[PDB]
Amino acid sequence: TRFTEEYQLFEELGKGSVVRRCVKVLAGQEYAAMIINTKKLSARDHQKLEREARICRLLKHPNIVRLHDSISEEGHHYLIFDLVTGGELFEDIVAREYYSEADASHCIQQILEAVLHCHQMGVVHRNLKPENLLLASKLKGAAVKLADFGLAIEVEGEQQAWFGFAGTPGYLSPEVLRKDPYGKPVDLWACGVILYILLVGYPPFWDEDQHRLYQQIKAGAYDFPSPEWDTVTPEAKDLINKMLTINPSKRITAAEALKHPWISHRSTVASCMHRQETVDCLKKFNARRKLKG
Amino acid sequence: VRKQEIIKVTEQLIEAISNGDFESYTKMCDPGMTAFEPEALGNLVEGLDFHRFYFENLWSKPVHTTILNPHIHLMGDESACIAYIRITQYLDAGGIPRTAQSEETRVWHRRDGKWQIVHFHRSGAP
Amino acid sequence: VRKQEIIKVTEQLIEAISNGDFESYTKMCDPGMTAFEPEALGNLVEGLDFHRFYFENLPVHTTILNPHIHLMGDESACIAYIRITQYLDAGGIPRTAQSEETRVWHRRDGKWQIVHFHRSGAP
Amino acid sequence: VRKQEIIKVTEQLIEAISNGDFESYTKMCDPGMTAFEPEALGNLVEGLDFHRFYFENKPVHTTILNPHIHLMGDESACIAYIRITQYLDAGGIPRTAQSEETRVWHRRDGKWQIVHFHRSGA
Amino acid sequence: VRKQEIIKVTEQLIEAISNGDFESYTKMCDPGMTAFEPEALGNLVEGLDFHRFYFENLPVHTTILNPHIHLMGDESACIAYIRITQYLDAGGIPRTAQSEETRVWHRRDGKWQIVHFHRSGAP
Amino acid sequence: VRKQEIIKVTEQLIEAISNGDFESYTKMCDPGMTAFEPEALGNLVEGLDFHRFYFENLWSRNSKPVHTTILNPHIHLMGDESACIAYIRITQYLDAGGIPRTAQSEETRVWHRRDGKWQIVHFHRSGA
Amino acid sequence: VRKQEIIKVTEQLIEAISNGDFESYTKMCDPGMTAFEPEALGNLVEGLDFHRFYFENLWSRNSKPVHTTILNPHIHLMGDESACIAYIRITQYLDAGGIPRTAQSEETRVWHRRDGKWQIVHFHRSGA
Amino acid sequence: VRKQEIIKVTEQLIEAISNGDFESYTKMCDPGMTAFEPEALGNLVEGLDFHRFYFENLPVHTTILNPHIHLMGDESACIAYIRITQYLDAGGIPRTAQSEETRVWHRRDGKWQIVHFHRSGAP
Amino acid sequence: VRKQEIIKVTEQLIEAISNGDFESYTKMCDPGMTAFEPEALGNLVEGLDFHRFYFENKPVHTTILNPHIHLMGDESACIAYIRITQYLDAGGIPRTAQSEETRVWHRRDGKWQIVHFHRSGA
Amino acid sequence: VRKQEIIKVTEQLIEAISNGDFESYTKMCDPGMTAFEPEALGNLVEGLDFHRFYFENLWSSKPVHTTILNPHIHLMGDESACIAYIRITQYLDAGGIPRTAQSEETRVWHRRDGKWQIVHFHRSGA
Amino acid sequence: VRKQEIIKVTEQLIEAISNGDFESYTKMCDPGMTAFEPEALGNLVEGLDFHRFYFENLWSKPVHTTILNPHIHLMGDESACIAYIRITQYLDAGGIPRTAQSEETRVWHRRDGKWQIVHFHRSGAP
Amino acid sequence: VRKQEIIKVTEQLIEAISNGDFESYTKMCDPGMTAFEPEALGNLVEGLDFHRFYFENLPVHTTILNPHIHLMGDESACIAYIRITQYLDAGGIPRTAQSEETRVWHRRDGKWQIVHFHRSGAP
Amino acid sequence: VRKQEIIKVTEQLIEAISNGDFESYTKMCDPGMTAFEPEALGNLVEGLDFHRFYFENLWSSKPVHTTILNPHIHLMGDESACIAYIRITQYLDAGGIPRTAQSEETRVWHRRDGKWQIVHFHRSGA
Repeated sequence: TRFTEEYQLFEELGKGSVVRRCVKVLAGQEYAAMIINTKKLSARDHQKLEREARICRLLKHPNIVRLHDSISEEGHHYLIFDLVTGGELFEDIVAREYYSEADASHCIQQILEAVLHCHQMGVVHRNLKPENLLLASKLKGAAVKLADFGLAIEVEGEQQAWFGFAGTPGYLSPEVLRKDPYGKPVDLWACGVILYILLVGYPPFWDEDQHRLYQQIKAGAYDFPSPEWDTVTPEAKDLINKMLTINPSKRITAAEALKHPWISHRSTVASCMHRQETVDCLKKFNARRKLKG
Repeated sequence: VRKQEIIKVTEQLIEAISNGDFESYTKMCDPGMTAFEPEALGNLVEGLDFHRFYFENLWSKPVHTTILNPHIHLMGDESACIAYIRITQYLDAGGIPRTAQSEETRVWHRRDGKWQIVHFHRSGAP
Repeated sequence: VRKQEIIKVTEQLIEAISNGDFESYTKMCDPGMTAFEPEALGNLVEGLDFHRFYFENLPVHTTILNPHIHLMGDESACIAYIRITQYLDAGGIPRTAQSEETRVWHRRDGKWQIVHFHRSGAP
Repeated sequence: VRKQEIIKVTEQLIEAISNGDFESYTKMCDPGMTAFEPEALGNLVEGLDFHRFYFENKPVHTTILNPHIHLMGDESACIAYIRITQYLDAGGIPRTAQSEETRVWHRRDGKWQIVHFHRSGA
Repeated sequence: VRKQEIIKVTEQLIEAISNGDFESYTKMCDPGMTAFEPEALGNLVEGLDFHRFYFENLPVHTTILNPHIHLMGDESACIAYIRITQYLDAGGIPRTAQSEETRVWHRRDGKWQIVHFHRSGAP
Repeated sequence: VRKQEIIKVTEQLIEAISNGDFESYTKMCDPGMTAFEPEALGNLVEGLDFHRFYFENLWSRNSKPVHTTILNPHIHLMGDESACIAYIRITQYLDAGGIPRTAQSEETRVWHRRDGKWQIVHFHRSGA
Repeated sequence: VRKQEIIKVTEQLIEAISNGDFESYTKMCDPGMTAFEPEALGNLVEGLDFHRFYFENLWSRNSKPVHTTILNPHIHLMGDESACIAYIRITQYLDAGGIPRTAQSEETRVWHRRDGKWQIVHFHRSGA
Repeated sequence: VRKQEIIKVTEQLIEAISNGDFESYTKMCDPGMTAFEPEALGNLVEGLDFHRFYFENLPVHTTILNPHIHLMGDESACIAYIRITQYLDAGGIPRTAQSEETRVWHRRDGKWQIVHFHRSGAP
Repeated sequence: VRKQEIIKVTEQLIEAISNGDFESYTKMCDPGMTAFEPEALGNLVEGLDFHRFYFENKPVHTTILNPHIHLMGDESACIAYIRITQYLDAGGIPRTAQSEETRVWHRRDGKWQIVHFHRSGA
Repeated sequence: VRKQEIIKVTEQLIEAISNGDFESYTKMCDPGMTAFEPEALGNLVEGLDFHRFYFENLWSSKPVHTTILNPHIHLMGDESACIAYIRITQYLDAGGIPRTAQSEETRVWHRRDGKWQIVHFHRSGA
Repeated sequence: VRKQEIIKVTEQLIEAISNGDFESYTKMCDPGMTAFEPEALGNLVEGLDFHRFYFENLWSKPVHTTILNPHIHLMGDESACIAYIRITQYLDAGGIPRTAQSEETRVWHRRDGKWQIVHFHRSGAP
Repeated sequence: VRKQEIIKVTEQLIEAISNGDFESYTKMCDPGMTAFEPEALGNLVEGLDFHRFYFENLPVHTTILNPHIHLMGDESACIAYIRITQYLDAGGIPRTAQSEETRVWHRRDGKWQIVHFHRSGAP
Repeated sequence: VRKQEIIKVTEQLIEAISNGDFESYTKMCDPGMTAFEPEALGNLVEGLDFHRFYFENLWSSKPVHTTILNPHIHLMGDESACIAYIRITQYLDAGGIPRTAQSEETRVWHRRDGKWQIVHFHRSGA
């Protein structure tokens, strides 16, 4: 009703509902509008609407898209968070001509920054993955921004519970595959599977039989296959072992992962050798997951 | 050539059920889909809300699915029907290898260039 | 309006089965008609040769509950329903049986015909 | 006082069933009467076309136990009771069956009629 | 007019059962409510004293099929439906159970209350 | 003496049942008599019409031999006008075919004297 | 009044059984009390030692919730010092697992007042 | 010495049963004879009143296996044996049934009489 | 009077069985004692070697019903009775079992002894 | 062409069994024919004496309809072949009451002196 | 050659049982013969008086007997033992063809130049 | 005197089975020994290869009832008996089992050996 | 000699199945192998994908002893053969408790390019 008058609509950004760029007429500014058709899934959907909209009203981080309002029209609903044109991150990185341990530490830092914020806000993302990681602009020094969805949740303090089975098979923690209560930690485990791809450009776990992929993910079976991992600082490999910890209670918190700087200090102290092969594999994986996923 | 497409979308459907991928399952199903199945206790259930329960709770034990003697009836360029026998080799609580048969009928309808199930009928053991 | 056409040819079908009229039943069925039914013992039978045995060899009241119809163009439809059957055994007592039925109709040369059907429950 | 009227139309109903009088039964039932019963195999049957078959088809004895009547205003009531039936099975041995019956009466055009009834057991 | 009005208090009943809130269930039931149910073992049990044991001692999904509402004036209604419940047994195996439910609602002082309940035939 | 009286009227009751004599059985039973028995399917029947069915159809037709045995009778006297007998009733009979069969039924008979005559106000049977 | 008295002592009996209180149950039962119940396997047990086993082992251990319902009580008064109650006993309980179960038992209690106090001289149970 | 003397009255007992002669059976049994048998349904029945029903209402072949005799002085004996009976059922089909029998004999006034009988577990 | 002696040696017998005292049981049984029992699977077992196995192998309650004693002279008797046993089955639910027992006592060397016993049921 | 030849002799076999013609059944079977069938109770039967009891008694006759489903033929040289299929029989028991029965059958054919003969056959669930 | 004699007398025995010829049966059996058989209910019976009942009462319906896999142990020139599987095709009350298996052991002893059964053991269905 | 020899070698056999001594069992059996037993599922097994599985892979009290012996010369015998077995299941309860056994012994080079044996009942 | 050759490849087959060696099992089987077995629930299975589930899961291992009874071989030319036999398996279930199972098996061998391969096999009661 109200989004009809104040706003003007322009090109689509993405689809799933449809994302589209708009600009507010009254105080001229761009945003990005989720157009959620009035056909969602009766109830299970409407519940996730208000959850996503609430969470995003709460999440205001410099590294996370912030919402503005959520308007309900007749045959549609609109959610207006912050706009971007940056391309995907795993897409920008391949375009880079110099990729080093120090660019990867610059990423996981901003990442852990969005994560920590919300973990302090009693909310867990549960779906952490390349898709969900984007670049503010293509402009230099553009920021990584976490994409708030939608299998998301509000925990009580540090209390662990069973929030049900959600997320992507590769990005799923064992505590969730074991069908045990969980919490903020299931987010840290994702980052760890993310960092590992953020170095060598292939994932730590995978199998075509998904029953098997899950077994690895429940068994913590990953290793640092030579040569590609030989040129990698043992600090890098250290963080990776701290996130990729099977027991969530022993798992490095997000607060802890920022202080230990194989990122901040290896930004200061780590390997910059441009690894062109990793970058290539990376790009390939990306295309595959786009078509396969 | 026209039947190979139905084979493709059907195998994708059975893969989504086997891997417990409910989102891909919802994409290949019409929102107003009807189903006769042994889990419905002789009742006709409408929508996907009834199958979600099986996707969440029931679905990492090794399971193998076999498709025997498919038959495809083409009814234009937008509607097709496929009927087949589905065998499932699995492991029970005791780890013993087991096998189950199931007769299945899938009614596909092409909407917006995308085949979707409008109705399906399963019989035999669940 | 079109749903009542499928319902009409379906009622004509059920009555053609109840009277034992294999002629009209053959006219309403495609020659390559496939069938799942308890009489086939989990197998898929093709043609009308399997159903002839019943018209030839075989006080009944049939009831249809909650018919749903899926139209897929102007030449394809699919109807699903519950079929209750009240009959008498040789013992003479009234018995009731339930069977869930699915019929797949296809218009060919301006006439609906069954291409495939799937029944569960009462054998 | 108005309980023996529900009992009266209920006794005329049961007697109409025992005599196989479809003519009176139709008068006592609304045309759009719904029914749950074992003969329906868990399905909800509407109308009287389903109950007709059971009128075309020796000594039996019926006993009604613990009748409870709920009065809802002056044009609607509901009676629930246990029905025991003693009969003979072909070989002639005496048998007995239990049923849990619920009748829902409504007064339209100055006449009580069953709008829906629910049965459990035999 | 009041069919949705009946569905409202029916849904509130379902919510009172799901949350285990026995007080709300007491507000929506007549003090002399009678109930036939499989847990009664064929006996006619009166009052909420029998259901109490379940509100003080109790992952599922419920589906309502073929709801029929009978409006009997401005103070009486009766709803009947089929309830299918999907649950996980002690084996952790998916199981499903069917019930046929009949609720008899009476209006007193501007509120709907259950005066009789009849379920069959699964607990 | 009173024990013998209660056994006498009890054996007269069982004798009226074995012969299908509904008149004598009616005279020995209170009009408001209640009953628990397997034929009642776990219900408490009141009166005599429920047993009348079995007197008219089953027990009136009996021309085959039937022999009843009362094992271990126990009598509780509760004043001058009340008594209670419990016993094991074993019935030797011939089935549909000519094969001898035996049935056991635990029986409790509650006797109350009104108008100078003992009458059953309640009985309870188990087994078939 | 007397009907209420018999229902009172009956509910006190069932209350003593539900709590496993063998002392109160002993006080409400005659020493020469006889019994028919499924636990006796068609036999007539006499005394209280047969029920003592269930008081000591089964009913003393119960910490789980148990709710008893007395359906359709019928009372026969037989003089000032005797009465007889019959009812349907429905028990809601929790089994070995945490699953609610229901049991039905037809019960006949024969009450006799001695020393100004009602006591059971005989009872009869059916069903399990 | 008396083992054959016990076998004699045992054989006379078998003959009294085979001929249906209830008088001879009465002469060979104590008036207060007790009996456990499957027809007693686990109850201890006293006297010949129970066996009477069988002597007034009754192609077979009987075999006695492993007879054991216990002589207990000059006035008491006890014989135990396995009895196998071959008969023709209502189907006209050959059937066989096993029983384990124990007879307790007492001497009074120069004659052996059954004071207790125990059979298991086929009629 | 001489019935409570049969009852006495019978109670010492049952108590010897419940305590698992093979030593006393052997004294109470003749060496050539014969037995019919369900554990024998319809066969006649002689001696005590067969009963030994059942002494090597918690709270149970035994009730003896309708004991009948036949006295045969002054050196032989026979007691028959019904034995009810309440126990607990692994899961701990109370159970009850019925048995029909017949003991045959004989006095040799001034001591009652079982020469043969017959059991039905459990 | 050869596959069809096997189909020919097989159809003649089924017709010979249905007609109760033991004469024609003998010609199409080797004198030392091997047999596994439920009528042999898990035993291996040699010869034609065993099936003669069924040719003489039962088949010598209410309406019966046979249906062959999913036939597969393996050709093993010029002189050897093997066919496997599902046999479904519709019949009537006592006062029909139409009934149906399934069996899984394997026939092993061998051409001896210019004539196909069964050397061994296997049946299940009949 | 020595085993063929045992085959002969054994086939004569089974022929006597099949034809219900009890006199020929008594000639081929020792008077003190012992037998374990399902009709004896796990008991050991001695003599021929126990089998006479089956010869008279039970034994004109067509019945066919098949002897599968005989094994003969020769123990001198006067004692032999044969063990075999016996199949029986018969007709029940409904006229339906039926079949029954039975494992049989026969212990032959040559007395006065004539083989006689001293003991036999049958198992399976009677 | 000779019967006790068969009984002796038979008791040595049963004890050789109870202890799991396949060596002495092999010495007491002919290499071409044939066997009928419930473990063979109605088939006839030859040699000792079938019985090795039990000595290798497999509180017991054995009792022998009514042994009968048939002597057929000075080099051949056959013993038949009832074998009762009192044991304990994994549940711990004492169980009893019956099996009728037939052993065929043949003296070869001055030593009795089993040529064939037939057991029925307990598997 | 040729009969013995069939026995050789058959024993190697049984040993390959027992050891859970799917590699050797693949060589001795035709890629389009036909199969009737109780694990297929009355259906005809083609290929080796179906038995792979049993090679991967179950057989990859407590003491098990196999016994072949009454083998019969039909030679049908130089390049074709068929063997039928009774397989008895002794094993242990959970906490044995030694168990035994019977099955009736038919193998159809065909020499292709100087190597015997199974083209079809049939199993009963397993």
